[PDB]
Amino acid sequence: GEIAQGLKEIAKGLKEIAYGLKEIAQGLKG
Amino acid sequence: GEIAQGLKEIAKGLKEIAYGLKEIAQGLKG
Amino acid sequence: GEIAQGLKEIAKGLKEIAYGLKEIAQGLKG
Amino acid sequence: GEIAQGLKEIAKGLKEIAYGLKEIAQGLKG
Amino acid sequence: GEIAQGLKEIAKGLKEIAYGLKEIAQGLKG
Amino acid sequence: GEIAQGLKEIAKGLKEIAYGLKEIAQGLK
Repeated sequence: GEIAQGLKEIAKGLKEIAYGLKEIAQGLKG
Repeated sequence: GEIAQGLKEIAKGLKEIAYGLKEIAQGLKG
Repeated sequence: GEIAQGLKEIAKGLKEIAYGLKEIAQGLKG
Repeated sequence: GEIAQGLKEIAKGLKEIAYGLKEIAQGLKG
Repeated sequence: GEIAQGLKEIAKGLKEIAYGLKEIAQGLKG
Repeated sequence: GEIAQGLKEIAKGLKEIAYGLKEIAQGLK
């Protein structure tokens, strides 16, 4: 139920964090 | 329920973090 | 519940991290 | 309990990331 | 549980990222 | 389950990022 939904939203947030960190690493290369 | 609510609040915090990381990447590229 | 309270405390800390990341982004833009 | 512990460790990692980004931004302005 | 294990693996990865960012900061300052 | 699998895949991606950041750091120093 909403526990599984809460964990799926956490996973989505972590995926978006990962993608921001990728963008940061790209920016630091040039 | 309050476990689900706490998990969704964490997810909200993670998504806010992802927004800040993306903005940092934007700032590195510009 | 103590677990729900702990999860809300985590969420509070994450939101504080988010604000600091937005500060870093603002400083990179000027 | 184990899920909350994982989330607290994630929050610690994100706090460390934010510190490293602030130090990077200072170094890029220097 | 495997969800807690995945969250702890993400925390380890985030801490590794934090160390690389700090090394980048140190390299810009030195 | 699918949540655990997705989290493990995120963790794999974070290791890739860490190793890009290592390359950057060593290129400065």
